Amino acid sequence: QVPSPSIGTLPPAPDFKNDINEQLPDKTNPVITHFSTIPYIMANDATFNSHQQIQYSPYYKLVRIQYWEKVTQRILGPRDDYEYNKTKGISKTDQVSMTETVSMSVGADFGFMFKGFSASLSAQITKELSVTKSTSTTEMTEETYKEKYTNPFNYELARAQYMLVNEFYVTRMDGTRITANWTLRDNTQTVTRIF
Amino acid sequence: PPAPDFKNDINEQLPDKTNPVITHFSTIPYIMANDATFNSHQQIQYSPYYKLVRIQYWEKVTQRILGPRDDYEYNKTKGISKTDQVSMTETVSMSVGADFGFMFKGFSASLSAQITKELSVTKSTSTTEMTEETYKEKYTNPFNYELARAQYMLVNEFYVTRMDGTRITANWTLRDNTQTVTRIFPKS
Repeated sequence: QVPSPSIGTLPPAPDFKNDINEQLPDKTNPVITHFSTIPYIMANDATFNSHQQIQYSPYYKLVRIQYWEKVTQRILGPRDDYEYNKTKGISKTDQVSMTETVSMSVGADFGFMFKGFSASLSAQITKELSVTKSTSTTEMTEETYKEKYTNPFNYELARAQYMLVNEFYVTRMDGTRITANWTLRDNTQTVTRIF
Repeated sequence: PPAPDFKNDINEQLPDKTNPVITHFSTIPYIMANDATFNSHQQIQYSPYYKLVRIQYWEKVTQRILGPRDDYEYNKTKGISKTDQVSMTETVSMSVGADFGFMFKGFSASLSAQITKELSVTKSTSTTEMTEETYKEKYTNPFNYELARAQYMLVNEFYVTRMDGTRITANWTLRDNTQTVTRIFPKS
């Protein structure tokens, strides 16, 4: 039988458990949250030609994984500040792969850009993945930047921030990966934990 | 292999990426290789060492035909993504320093001399890991005639391999933005 990805529920970001010193997990367990079936004419397959797609993979699966990445964690002394690295967006290789395999890319607004034949299925695919159609005219980059936090209180405070990470990948009808996982770090979706 | 060029046609579209070639590899012991589908016994019996493999390929940074004296701005990428930095540390205990040398973490520091020698890479002296950055770069046609210009970047990719050749990682892409070749279409 044609396989079906197991859909999961993304749990809430890790939190503090009555401890100031508890190290919080760096990543949380990846959970398949969505997928969407696409015709073979949209999936340029590096090891499959037109003919064998038609008889062996007339459809492909576009899968969405989600998990929480720990952006940073730190204890701060009364009223102390500090800086940390924070990464947003999707890598350059990952955007070239997505555009070359399924004719898609991520725009500067975290939406999706649909190119070629892929444009006919935009409404289906944005719905089934629960992502939105981009209105941007430039592609998202990956950017690692510095972010400062100042402890506002006059007591010691642990603080950890988590970001929502997406991973996307395409798959033959029988389930064989034809790609690596394309990573998109959504910095508009962070959870902050203090104790 | 040589970077693509114009020969005698101004309008030629040049390749987006050359075909990747394997240029180096270094042998590493099973113990610094986190293999997700092998236990310690299977590694020792079936892949007592792994191959860290270095690949190279030219990537067209940009191509453009400019009218007389025309300028333009284009994208350009340096470095290595956070995911790729994170995978390399989880698999082989290494990452890329800010000076494009390799940082050896954990057991890997034992063999830094062997790996950098075998891979033809350098050991980083940096205290900071390389990131990935996309920035704009400007170019202006110096001539009062039409000019086609293409710039190529030499990209490095690294991946790990069981003794028998089985791929156990994605490709880790490193773009050193100072290793470039710049071709112009009327050369003289």
